[PDB]
Amino acid sequence: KGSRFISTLQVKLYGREGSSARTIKATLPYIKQDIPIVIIFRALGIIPD
Amino acid sequence: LRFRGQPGEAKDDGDELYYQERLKKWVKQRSCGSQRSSDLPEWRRPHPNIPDAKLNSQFKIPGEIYSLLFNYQKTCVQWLYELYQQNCGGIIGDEMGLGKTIQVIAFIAALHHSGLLTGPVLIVCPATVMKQWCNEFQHWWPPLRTVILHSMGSGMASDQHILITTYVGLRIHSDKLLKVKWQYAVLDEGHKIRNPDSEISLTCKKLKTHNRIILSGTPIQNNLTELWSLFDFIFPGKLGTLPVFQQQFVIPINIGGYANATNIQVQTGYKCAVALRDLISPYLLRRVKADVAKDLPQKKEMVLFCKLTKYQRSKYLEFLHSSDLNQIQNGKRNVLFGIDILRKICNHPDGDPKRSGKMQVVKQLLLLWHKQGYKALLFTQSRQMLDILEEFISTKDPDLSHLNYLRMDGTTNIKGRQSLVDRFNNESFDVFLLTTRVGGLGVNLTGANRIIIFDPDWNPSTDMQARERAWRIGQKREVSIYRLMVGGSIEEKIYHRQIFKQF
Amino acid sequence: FNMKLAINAKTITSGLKYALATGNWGEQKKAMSSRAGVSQVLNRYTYSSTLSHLRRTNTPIGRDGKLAKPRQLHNTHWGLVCPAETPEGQACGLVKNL
DNA sequence: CGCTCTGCTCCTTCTCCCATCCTCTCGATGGCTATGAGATCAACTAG
RNA sequence: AUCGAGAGGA
DNA sequence: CTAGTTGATCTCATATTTCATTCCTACTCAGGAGAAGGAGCAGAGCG
Repeated sequence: KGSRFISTLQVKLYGREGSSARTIKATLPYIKQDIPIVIIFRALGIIPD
Repeated sequence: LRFRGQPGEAKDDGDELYYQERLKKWVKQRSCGSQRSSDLPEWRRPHPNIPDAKLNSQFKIPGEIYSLLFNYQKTCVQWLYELYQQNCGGIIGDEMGLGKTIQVIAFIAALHHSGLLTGPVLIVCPATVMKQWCNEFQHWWPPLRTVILHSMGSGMASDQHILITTYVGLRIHSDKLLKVKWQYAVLDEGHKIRNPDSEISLTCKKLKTHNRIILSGTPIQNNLTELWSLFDFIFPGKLGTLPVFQQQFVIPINIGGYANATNIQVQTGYKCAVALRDLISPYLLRRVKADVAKDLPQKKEMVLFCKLTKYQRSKYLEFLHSSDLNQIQNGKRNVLFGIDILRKICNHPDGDPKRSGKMQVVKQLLLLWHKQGYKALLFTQSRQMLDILEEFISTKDPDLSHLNYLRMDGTTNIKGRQSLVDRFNNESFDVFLLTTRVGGLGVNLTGANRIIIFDPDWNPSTDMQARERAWRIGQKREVSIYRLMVGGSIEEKIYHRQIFKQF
Repeated sequence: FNMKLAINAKTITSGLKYALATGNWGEQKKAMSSRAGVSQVLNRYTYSSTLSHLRRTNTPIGRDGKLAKPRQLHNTHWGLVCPAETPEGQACGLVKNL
């Protein structure tokens, strides 16, 4: 739209299920921290599991 | 560092030490016999000058100088006398040619006798002006010990009453001679300093004493733009200093005073200027020619309207189109040269006068006056142009230099310079090319009948100074000023810019 | 109005001109997104010398000291570019031909 | 056995470097104040 | 001229 | 020998103000490898 951005969101699968892969965090636009998807769902207006 | 090396520098050391101590060259040339403390026993016998101000009851200024003063000078000196007694400064705004040096001296005469001011007095003006004033101080009032501070080593060595020096001398060593027991100080024409951003302005400030006075041929009506810096000296404890004014009055003056294109009026800026200006009533002294100029003609003036030729018009525009000054960026050499180049399209171009409307206007006016038998001045602010104009009237049209053309170069000393002035005023010469700066010098060419300005300065009040020389009292014939302005060119832009200063 | 438009006209006309002329598509002030690999001149020695410009493709670079994976022929290149037509050396796989 | 102290292990961040030699072409760009006037010093010259 | 950029040769 | 005069070179004041702002990234792949530096942790002697 006169911009394109070709920006990106990153989804990080933390290694192996033995420890770090317990969760997945995402890199969001201008956000200093990677954030767990369940937090993101709350932000998305989604509560029920 | 000298070509001769240390053998030559050893000689230099000789004279150097002598300048600091006693140089026989100096002793013989400017010391022994020149009203020194050992000479004054012989000179004060001719001039014991008994101060009527102290001698006789109810007197303020001593007759020896007071009777030399003109009635109006007598009045002004008495006013200055009182300013000293009030411990305050002032502006001696007497109009040019009326005389102020003697007023200072008359005042001084009273200072060291009725005022008991036996200590040092500081007076500053140009070197050739001091050659004159030195003799005047020496022959007008030698009871105040004469000390002439010309040079550093030898000048400073005379650490004793009245101190005579120059502006050049101030740059030579005033940083060392600060507050040298000064009991009174006065500077000549204040506009020898004028520039607010100069080191002279800083020097002027440095020259601090009990009572600080400045002489000037100007008024305080609307000259504040630069007077603000003179106030540093004259009124340090009456009005304040320039940097104060820069915030106190200058801000609203600059905002409205230039006919602001938004919401601010000139009158507001003016009112601020008024608030400062009108404080200087009892400190402003002014002798006017209303009671002096009893025999002179009408000060006439006009502007010529010369149009550009096809050649000239095309080329000054072509420079602007092809040079691309705004991508070069502004304030650059060729950009700034452009300011002059667009004028040079008619002043030069490099180039017979048939290609210049201005050269043709001058041609026609001088040939008219050739038959009229009128003496005439040409007015130009540039040596490159002084010679170009001479080539115009000698290699391009010889007959114009054949109208008894005359001009001062400046390398000629005052003896020759004076004869140049006399040559033009007397029938010997009929045409003379003049610059504002020699107008300042004293080139009083009242013999002129008509004056053509080929390329003036960028300020009407400086053009005035040259005109005042041409219009000196005693003149018997009317002289009209012809400003040669070229329509459509940068000369009109320049014309309006210099008007904005006068405006 | 009609003054700022003149400024713009010069700026556009000469700006676009200049940028392609230098072969850089950024601010032109320093290393501003060079596109030297895009801007060049027509090689005129024969008929096919111009056809060369048609088919040559400017690929993205792997800096210096890197070739295979990319450059190495991938079978998705089959039918799209001609695997025989590649320049040798630094350009080995840098330039492709349709 | 807690306190403390210390040494041990790990993690994270930073920093510098891309063969030799040669040939041609293009090209952009530079490249930005003054102003003479005045004064004093040196050098030559004649009395 | 001085960099920079691009191609070819060993 | 020295005073006079005149050329040479260096350093300086007095007018235009003039005119606004310059601007963000849009961001793309960009690497290799090894040192240096901090951070936290665990256990040994001490209180």
